[PDB]
Amino acid sequence: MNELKHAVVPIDLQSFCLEGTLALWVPALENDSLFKKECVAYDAGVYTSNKSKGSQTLRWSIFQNRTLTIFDVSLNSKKEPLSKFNVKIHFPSNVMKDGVAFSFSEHSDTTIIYAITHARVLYYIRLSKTWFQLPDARLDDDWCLCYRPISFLNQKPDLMAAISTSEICVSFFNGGLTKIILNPKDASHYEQHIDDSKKYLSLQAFKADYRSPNTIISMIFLSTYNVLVMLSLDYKLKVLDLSTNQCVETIELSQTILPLQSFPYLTSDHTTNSFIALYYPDNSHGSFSIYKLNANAHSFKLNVVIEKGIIPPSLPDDEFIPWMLSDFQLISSEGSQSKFLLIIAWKSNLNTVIQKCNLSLDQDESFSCVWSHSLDSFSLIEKTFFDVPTNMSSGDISEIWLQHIFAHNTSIESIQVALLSFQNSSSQVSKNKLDKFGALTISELKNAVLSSIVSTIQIEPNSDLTGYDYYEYKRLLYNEWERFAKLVAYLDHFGDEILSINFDPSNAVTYINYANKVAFIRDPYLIESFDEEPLTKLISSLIEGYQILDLGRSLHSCMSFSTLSEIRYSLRELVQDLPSYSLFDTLWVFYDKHIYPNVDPDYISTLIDTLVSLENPMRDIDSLIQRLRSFDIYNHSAQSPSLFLCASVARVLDSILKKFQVSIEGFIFLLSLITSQQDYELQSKFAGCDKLFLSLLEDWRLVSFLLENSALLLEKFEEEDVNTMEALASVNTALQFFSALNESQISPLHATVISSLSAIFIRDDTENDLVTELVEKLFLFKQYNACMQLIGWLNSDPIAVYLKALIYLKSKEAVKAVRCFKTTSLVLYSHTSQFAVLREFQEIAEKYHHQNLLSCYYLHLSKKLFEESAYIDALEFSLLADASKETDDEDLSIAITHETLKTACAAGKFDAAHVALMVL
Amino acid sequence: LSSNQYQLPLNVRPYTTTWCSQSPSCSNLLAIGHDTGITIYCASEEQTPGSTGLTLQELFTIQTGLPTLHLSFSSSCSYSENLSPVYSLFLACVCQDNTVRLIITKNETIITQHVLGGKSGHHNFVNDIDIADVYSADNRLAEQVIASVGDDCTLIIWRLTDEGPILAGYPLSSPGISVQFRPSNPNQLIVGERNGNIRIFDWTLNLSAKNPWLLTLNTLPLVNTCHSSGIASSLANVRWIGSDGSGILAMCKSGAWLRWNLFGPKNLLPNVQGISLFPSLLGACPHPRYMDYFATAHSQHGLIQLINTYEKDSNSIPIQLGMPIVDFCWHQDGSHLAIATEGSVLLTRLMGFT
Repeated sequence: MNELKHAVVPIDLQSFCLEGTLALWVPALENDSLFKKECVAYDAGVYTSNKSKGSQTLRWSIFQNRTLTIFDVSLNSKKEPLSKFNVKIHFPSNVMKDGVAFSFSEHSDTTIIYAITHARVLYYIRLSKTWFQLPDARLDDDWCLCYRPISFLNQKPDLMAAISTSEICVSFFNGGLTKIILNPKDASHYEQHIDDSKKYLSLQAFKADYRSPNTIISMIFLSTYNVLVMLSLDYKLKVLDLSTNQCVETIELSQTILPLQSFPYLTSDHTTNSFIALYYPDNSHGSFSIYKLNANAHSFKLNVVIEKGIIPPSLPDDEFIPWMLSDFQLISSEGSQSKFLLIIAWKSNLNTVIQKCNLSLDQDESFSCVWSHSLDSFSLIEKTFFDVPTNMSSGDISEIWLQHIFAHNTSIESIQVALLSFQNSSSQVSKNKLDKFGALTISELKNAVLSSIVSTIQIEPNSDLTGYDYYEYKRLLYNEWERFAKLVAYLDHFGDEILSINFDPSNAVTYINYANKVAFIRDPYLIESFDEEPLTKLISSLIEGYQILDLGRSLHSCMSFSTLSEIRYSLRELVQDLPSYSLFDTLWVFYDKHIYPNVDPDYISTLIDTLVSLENPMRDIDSLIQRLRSFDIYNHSAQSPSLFLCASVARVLDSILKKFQVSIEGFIFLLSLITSQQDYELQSKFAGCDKLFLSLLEDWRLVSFLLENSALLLEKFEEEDVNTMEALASVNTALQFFSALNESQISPLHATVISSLSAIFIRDDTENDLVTELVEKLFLFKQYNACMQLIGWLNSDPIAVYLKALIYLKSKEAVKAVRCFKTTSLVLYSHTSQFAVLREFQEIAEKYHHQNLLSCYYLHLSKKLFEESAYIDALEFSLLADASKETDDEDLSIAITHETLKTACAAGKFDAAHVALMVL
Repeated sequence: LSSNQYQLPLNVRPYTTTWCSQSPSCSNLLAIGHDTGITIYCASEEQTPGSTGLTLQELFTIQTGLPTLHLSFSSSCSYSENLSPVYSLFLACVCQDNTVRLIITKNETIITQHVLGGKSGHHNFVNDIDIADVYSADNRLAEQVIASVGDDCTLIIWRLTDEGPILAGYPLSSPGISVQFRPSNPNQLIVGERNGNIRIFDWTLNLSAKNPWLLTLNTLPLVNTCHSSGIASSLANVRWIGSDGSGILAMCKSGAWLRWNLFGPKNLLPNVQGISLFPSLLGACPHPRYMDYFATAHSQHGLIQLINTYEKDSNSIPIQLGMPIVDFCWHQDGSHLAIATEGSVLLTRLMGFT
């Protein structure tokens, strides 16, 4: 089978790309009703509900004990389908112990929702799209009207189903169907109330859990105009007309051992467009089906024609692990009836399997169905990465672990819980819980974390002579953060849970609902398929080179952690400094750094034997890897939203990390090979590979540049001056890159990542380092502080230089900024390809009616030195301008002498020859 | 108060200043690192008025021909007479060419110079430097040790021994912005990375043939947060305090300061914390005699706040100039202050510390 992959969304990163979070209450009177307990029951999601309509927009709903929640995760193209905020609706009691209480339907540019509390009431809330867009706190209307249409006391509801903005249907255990009409200050109601229960035969063996053989299991709704579909407890297929409020059609499906199987929640039926499908598990066989009915509505009466038998399952669920159908949705390609695709979610406890079935038929009564598989498992990277913190590449101890929790970047409030649970010192919850709710702000969180951690681990002295035992601080800290993060993993071995799936017409994307963790479905990328090391599977799936790739991946996995630490530090040192040396001798030097790890000469020679046996390595490697470059289209963007940027951030951290893996692999091999027998290496029987080596190292610089870049979330709205420009006005990092690189027959996400990855791959064609471009633009808006270590990293280029300058300026460490300014110049002016900084120098050049070689630049630097308010360096540079002028323009010379006059006014005085002899 | 101002030559643009507190025999020596060299002054008790009973006399100018950013005297500095007198100076500094130099002089005549630069030295700009003399058990001059930290994310330990030079390079998780050996214990030193890490480090741990450098504190997460220190609170300075090196004082660019103490029992937090009125781009300059006291500067507007760690301060700003302050440092006596601005050097006496 082919595979599938997931893309997980941390709720805190949502809360990042969502500036504010507002909380609404509703009239509450009559409503019916220790640390680890409250922590477990703190968060979950009793059910999950996601809707979207034909018009425009899209949101997701999270449920909660005594609490309702909702946020904006849409991928649209409007004026403001990007500026977002999060909504918390408080309730007198929870939204039922069961899956009910959810419904969403719209009307006109608004969202209308129908709810049910634990006991016996309805809720009707109308929320404006503008309400969603605005950061504003205020509402000026009656957003909600609670009501009890029929007596829910008599017949408790087990199923709710909207049909329109005014009307909504409810289904009871007894089997009756009520319809509820609402209106401002109005409510009129309808029914098809049915009560279903010889009497001797009902005297004995009568005792059972309450049932009613006219109950309906799950209803579904499809509008051609107004049509419903129903499955009853009699297991009859009933079809419902809204106008009539009566059963238009009935079909008898005869299975006796089928109603014997009863499931909580679960959607027994769903739909594509006009047609609809559903299926029955047939119990332990786990056969299930697809009975995609075609409903041919005729003028006399709407007609029903089911057209298909049964659809087989996959068989990985076993070991008595209860497979459970969580939800499914049916979606076909509206382009042409060539294929139909069903999305299916299975869950067993916390664990989850997800799969899609694609049926390609036309005339065949046969069954042509491609299946996809997914795997959800936990691999603990914990226990071993803990021991060695000896090198200062990432020194100390604590900071590293923190960066581990940030490296995961997939679990959220579990952390908060743990933090303010460890700080208690046998303190309670009821008050400390509110203390958990209070903090909110993320940047300070980590500070509170460390402050709490150090306040818990006593440092016992060495007792030598006023000395301390760091060697105890060792185990203490390691097992501390280990136990901590183990309680963390346990708070998402209790939390990481799935419940529903909901497809969207406007976006055509494979949505997914996990408990408190939204996610996405995507096809395997090449890198993924080759990182699975499916050597045996690839075999099971002009043919050479791949075994080297897999075995090699194993070779990389052979190395230790401190090893990769040293390696990362060394390459970090190979970003800026390496081009200074003679380029192709460092090759053997890298393997000379590779002997320090284990690297048994047995393994070495074992590989060498493979190498000498190679037919023609380079001519296959360079080409077959060159074929890996993707196809980007258009690269033009509409006004992009926020789920775009953050989700792409997470998924790209995954892909980029696997890239760093595969690349590091590649190099490590390339010099583990061409080490010994140096003379034979230079014999040129092999094609040699130094050039493509260099190219690959460019690639690595970029890849690990991003790998770093997705770790600095810095933003602020001091000035708060603010489209995609408002997308930069959102907090999370790495986004700016994705917004910078945001469709004919393909989902938007995939393509808008494709353009990016393509803009990364492309080397000489762009004629520009993507790093220089990034910091060039990103500097303008925010992140002024991060681009310090970031510019200290970036490769030396004229661009990179003037940026080094302006940044070393924003930090006002004048000196080094000034050394950068001095040691370079401009041949780049009047090119305009550089963004929003060249235009200054260019306007200045044009102000002299020409294009002077140098003096103009120096002038620009004098004015800029004014912008820094530091006047003395302007005294310096205005001179250079005044001097190196090789043009002899009147206007220009006058202007320069003038600015020199101002800088002098900043520090002049009487003494003549005392401003003639002072520079640097 | 009483200030005495002494003009640097008008063509001399200052970059740093420092007292020779590291050596008692030349403690009246004041150095000015400028764009062409290093200028030496001497502090002396005139009769004056007993207000600022101390004046500066310009001794001489050592030309080097290139900018001196940072400057440090060694304990090897000495004074002699032939009756005419001769000063024997040892100066560690940083030049425009990103090199780290040790210049040894007899007065204004430069007699010896060692240079550490290029690829062997720092691979970027050098931010801070400090020097210490290490003697053997027999007590001859065994080694002169110069330590430097850089924007190449590197701490470089430089040893100048009887049998020659010993170079050592070490990585940092971020640019090194400050560095200083521990008083009364040259075996240890402290390192100041940009990101807020503070390194306690034993450089004698490896000889001939297992342990890391020693300890790491951090200020960024310890910020009191009662008043947010802002988004970017870049570490500006870290300095030892006490004559036995019994304390540590850290200062951010924001003005937030923290103190730890080093002796008894077990410890769980920074001993004290606080915040300056103004940013401290230059960091703090601890008082040589009162451990509770240090000075910080609003270098752009020309003010200097004096801070007491146990809050005896209550905001004391004894110094207010009308011009930017380029650098400063405490005279050994602890009552006088030496301050270098873009064209001058002031010696000010605060009557309260005499």
